[PDB]
Amino acid sequence: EPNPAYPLSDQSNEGDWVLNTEMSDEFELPLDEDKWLIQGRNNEYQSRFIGRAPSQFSVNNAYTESGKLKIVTKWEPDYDFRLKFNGDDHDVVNGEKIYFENITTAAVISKKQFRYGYMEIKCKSANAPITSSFWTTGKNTSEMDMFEMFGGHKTNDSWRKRLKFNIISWDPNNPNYFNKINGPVFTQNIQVGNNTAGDFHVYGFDWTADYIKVYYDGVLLPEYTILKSELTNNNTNPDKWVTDSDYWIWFDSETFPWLGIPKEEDLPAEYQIEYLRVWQKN
Ligand SMILES: O=S(=O)(O)O[C@@H]1[C@H](O[C@H]2O[C@@H]3CO[C@@H]([C@H]3O)[C@H]2O)[C@@H](O)[C@H](O[C@@H]2[C@@H]3OC[C@H]2O[C@H](O[C@@H]2[C@@H](O)[C@H](O[C@@H]4[C@@H]5OC[C@H]4O[C@H](O[C@@H]4[C@@H](O)[C@H](O)O[C@H](CO)[C@@H]4O)[C@@H]5O)O[C@H](CO)[C@@H]2OS(=O)(=O)O)[C@@H]3O)O[C@@H]1CO
Repeated sequence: EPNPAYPLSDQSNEGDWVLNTEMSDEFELPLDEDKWLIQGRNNEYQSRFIGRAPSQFSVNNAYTESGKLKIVTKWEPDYDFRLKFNGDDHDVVNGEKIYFENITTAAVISKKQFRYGYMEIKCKSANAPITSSFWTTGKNTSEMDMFEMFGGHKTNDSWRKRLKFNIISWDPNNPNYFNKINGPVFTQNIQVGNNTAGDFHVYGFDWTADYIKVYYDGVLLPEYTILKSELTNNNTNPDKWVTDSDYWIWFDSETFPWLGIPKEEDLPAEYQIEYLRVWQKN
């Protein structure tokens, strides 16, 4: 059996790793809401993000069970869907009003932040046309989407094995700012050999000032390594490196309406997180 004190990919502890306890959770107890924000709890919304239409985050769809954090996607047409903070009952996406209806998901966000570390999540994505995501934000700095999975994609088997990885700039001073370029600074489709919804797997993201590396079930996936020297072209384009920020960690599920929408028969579905281990260098 592997030693849980160290990253599955670094069992000899070459990294001299120490668990960051305020960012980590084995989810063996009821969810600690002094450690984790259930999005919407007491009307608190990280990033003022109530959900991606048609879905909305529900405080009842996040809880621990059987040793796992559960992010639950439900068909709940009678849910009391709220307005966005801007007053709208819809998102506007590619010219279309997409109304909030039918589906509730959840988002769980760390109440603490950290900068740099080995992030290891053991999880099974929701088996429906819904995302299961593991990501970060910092306040008007940037966002790393370690993965967006879509475990129950009905028509694209590649998506069933995909971790969509993104880096997004939230800094209006940055030429790669999301509301300037309307897209990520960097994106790649991490493809693993097994359906993300089929079983639990261990995903590792080693985040440093100079690189980000991806690990699957303890093994480096070198095809997906991100180097600061490459993204910035040897520091000639430094604004392309935006991940030197303190981050909150998010787990959530969302409808991506243009990718797919679940049927009632697909639901409920669960994005199950057996644990999150975040280590930092001693
Ligand atoms: O339009 S204005 O220029 O006027 O600006 C308005 C507003 O001004 C107005 O407010 C009043 C209404 O009219 C008057 C006012 O009476 C105007 O002055 C500004 O105040 C407002 O300012 C915001 C706040 O400070 C900057 C603004 O945005 C900040 O929040 C950011 C969040 O919007 C952003 O949220 C995203 C969101 O949840 C996390 C973010 O990503 C998520 O999507 C991800 C996706 O990117 C990824 O690929 O996949 C993920 C998983 O699937 C997920 O889908 C959601 O889209 O997060 C940012 C992080 O830095 C900021 O959040 S925060 O950390 O700073 O809290 C502040 O709310 O801006 C208005 C115009 O927007």
